[PDB]
Amino acid sequence: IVLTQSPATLSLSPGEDATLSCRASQSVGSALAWYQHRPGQSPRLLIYDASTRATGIPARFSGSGSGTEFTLTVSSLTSEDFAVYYCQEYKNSVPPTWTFGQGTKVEIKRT
Amino acid sequence: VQLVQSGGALVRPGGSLRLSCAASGFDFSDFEMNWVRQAPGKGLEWISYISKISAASFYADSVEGRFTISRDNTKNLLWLEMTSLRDEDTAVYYCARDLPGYLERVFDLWGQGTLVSVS
Amino acid sequence: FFEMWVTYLLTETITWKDKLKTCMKNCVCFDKWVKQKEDEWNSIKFESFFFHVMKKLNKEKWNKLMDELRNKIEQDAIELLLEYLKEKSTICK
Repeated sequence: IVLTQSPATLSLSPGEDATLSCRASQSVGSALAWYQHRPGQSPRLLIYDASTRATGIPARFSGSGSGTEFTLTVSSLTSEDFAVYYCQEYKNSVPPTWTFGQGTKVEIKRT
Repeated sequence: VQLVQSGGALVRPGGSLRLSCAASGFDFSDFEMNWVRQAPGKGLEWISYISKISAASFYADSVEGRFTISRDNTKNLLWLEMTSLRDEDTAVYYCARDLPGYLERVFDLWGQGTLVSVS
Repeated sequence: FFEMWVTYLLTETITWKDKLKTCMKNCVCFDKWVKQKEDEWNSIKFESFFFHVMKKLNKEKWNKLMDELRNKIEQDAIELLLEYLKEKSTICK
């Protein structure tokens, strides 16, 4: 299912809360996940049911959304939260699809 | 829990390459495996999946007929036999672990990355 | 409706294969179930159905069924599965 990361590049100061989006072309449900590709590192799973939190993930990574609109809200941006965030649908249709988004990006804003 | 890959390699176009992904710290037979591809400046893109046994194997639409995912659940190795490599397969190949539950088709723990570059 | 129907057809096919392991009174009920599914297919008109069926049944059964259907062959796969079920119901006893 087409997933659109509207925020894309995001100039935000560290220590602040950052909201994101992942618009689906079709009605998926709760079958959407979120990822974090930190620079110089492998991706990691943050949320796996568009509301939950994966094991080993701090409670500041929270999300919401159950239809075609999805949103990941990360709070108190540390040095490693400035990464590229992907959203993956895993909708239980036949044939099964593993579709990512383009990748929204959170960056440090300056003057 | 750890997924250690084989490291990058240089291959000519139209050639073949066998990636590896040695898993440790858990039971390899109890976890579904995945291959995720990232081209330079394109983003993440799933290419392969294999089940707990070889009962199910799924491929992306761009990789069907060319690539083959296989696993050895007694040697804890996951392969991706690569065949007829084009110029758009210069990418970084990630080895991902799927969560328990066949409905929850997410990529839980990832490998170290493997830059496959064709020339 | 259709896709979950094929899911329940494959799930109950694997379950009936498990139930008829001693038959290598359940044959008559199996023939009634095959006739019921054939009537449902008359009213309406497999590898990708892995996740739904394995959500219903956590055992892989699935690799036996797919291998038996691929040995059989070597809108249309439904007809192949129903011919497989009628062929098993013929030789049940």
